[PDB]
Amino acid sequence: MVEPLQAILIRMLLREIKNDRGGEDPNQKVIHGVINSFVHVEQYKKKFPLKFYQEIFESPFLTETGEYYKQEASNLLQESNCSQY
Repeated sequence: MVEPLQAILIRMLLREIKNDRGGEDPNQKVIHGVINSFVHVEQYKKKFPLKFYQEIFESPFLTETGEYYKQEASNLLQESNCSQY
């Protein structure tokens, strides 16, 4: 259910979080239930219970939030001085 849908779940999870960064408000409860499922799957793993959560979601998330704020950092500097930046 997750691994065959990995290429479509985090493809649009990063879309709705990026939609949240744009200003609009997505469904909070649905989002948090999906993300918490990624760590609750491995609740029986004695070692590395967050390994699935990091490798499937967090690492694509940090990469996505990396090229978004770098896009945002270059967006703010054009029309804002350091006083308001």
